Amino acid sequence: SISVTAPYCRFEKTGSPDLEGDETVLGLIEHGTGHTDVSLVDGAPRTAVHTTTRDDEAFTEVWHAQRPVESGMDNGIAWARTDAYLFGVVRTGESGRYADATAALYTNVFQLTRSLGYPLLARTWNYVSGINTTNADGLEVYRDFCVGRAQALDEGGIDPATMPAATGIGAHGGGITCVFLAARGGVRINIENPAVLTAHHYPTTYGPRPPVFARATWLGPPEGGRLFISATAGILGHRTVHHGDVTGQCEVALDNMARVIGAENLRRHGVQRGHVLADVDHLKVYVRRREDLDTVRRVCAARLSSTAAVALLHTDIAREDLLVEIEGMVA
Ligand SMILES: O=C(O)CCc1cccc(C(=O)O)c1
Repeated sequence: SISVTAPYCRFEKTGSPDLEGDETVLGLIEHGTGHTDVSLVDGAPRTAVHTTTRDDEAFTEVWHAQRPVESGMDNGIAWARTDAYLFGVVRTGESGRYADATAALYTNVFQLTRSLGYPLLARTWNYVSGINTTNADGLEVYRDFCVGRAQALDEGGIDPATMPAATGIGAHGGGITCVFLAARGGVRINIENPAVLTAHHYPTTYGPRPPVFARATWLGPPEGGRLFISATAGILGHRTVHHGDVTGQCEVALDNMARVIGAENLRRHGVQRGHVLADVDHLKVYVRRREDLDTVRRVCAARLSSTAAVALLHTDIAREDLLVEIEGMVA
């Protein structure tokens, strides 16, 4: 009856003119060599995150759905909504300590989704400055971030199984930035990977509080819906594999992505049609070492579609021994 479009992505050149005047823009994330505050630009939430080290790798990640009906800012979160979907962005400053601030940020996200009427989270991203550095309290920043996220779920009475696809990736400055998509209602199916341990079941080696996220999320009606794939690493079970071997890690990351979106895994989660890697688009490929970026580019180019939008970003991964990760979606 009512015309509805589920969220989708475009990659654009930062600083390039809006040639087409596309009313469907929800919000914008500028990947590059610095950061900014979060604000609304003509109704569209925007911020810049410091996710690479060369300006010639900068680009804008633009989320779309249909003409937004309302935008605002609450508790540091800039948001835009259509009647069916919500996009938000929020950040907390560079600091010696992050758990308490992260718990507050996620509390504010959960509260906004409840208050506005978009309770089904569909996708989250966390751009974590100094993700492998040690904080002022002597704890790795990623672990400090995980404590805060986990605390917010308890503060909100949130079932960890409801957390959707995610990314937890480094930045080179700018504290912690969280981006999210949420839905008014409808279909939101969180998907696991049969050879990868569920994140919030990770053993305490990775603690003191485990990560929490799904390996992919299906959002929306069977026709028109989207498959959002988490940032995906070279892990089997919970374990990092191919230590020191970025090619092997990249191959396993791509294998994990293919497994998550494959026909039989999707069927087992109630999703009716399967996919292959050539179907994935709007991929971001995070690479720890500058000297590995071309190596990784070539591995990916041998498996991804030649028409897929692919952006490589030079930045750290949630574990020091992870060298590469890939996220993307099927529209
Ligand atoms: O555990 C992993 O599989 C690799 C790291 C990873 C991937 C996706 C999301 C996160 C997060 O903490 O939000 C972390």
